[PDB]
Amino acid sequence: SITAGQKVISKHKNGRFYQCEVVRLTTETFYEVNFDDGSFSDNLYPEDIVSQDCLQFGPPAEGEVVQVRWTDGQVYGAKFVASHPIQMYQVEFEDGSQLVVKRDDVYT
Amino acid sequence: QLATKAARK
Repeated sequence: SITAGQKVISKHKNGRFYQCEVVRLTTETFYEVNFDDGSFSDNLYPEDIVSQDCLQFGPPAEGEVVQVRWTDGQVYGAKFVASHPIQMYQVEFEDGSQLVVKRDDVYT
Repeated sequence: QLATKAARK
């Protein structure tokens, strides 16, 4: 795997692959939920949970019924599945532009 | 990026 300062390959905003450098490692927590319509999201922010205060009191229990504010502003019902501590990599390209990406998007 | 959804199974 990857440490900081390392030179890696990742996709640029322009769509092409370039060598870029790894400047920061962050561990970022994403929530996963199963919506009532049979769909799921595993990349929710904790504060997208509106039926409890997760920044302050942590994640709902696994399998708990929650209400989720989605990206159209509207609230949907769901069940909590998991919180994911995910390795993030802030990468810098030759032109000074930075992205924040996860492991499957960075290449050794 | 914003959260996204998809069908499972």
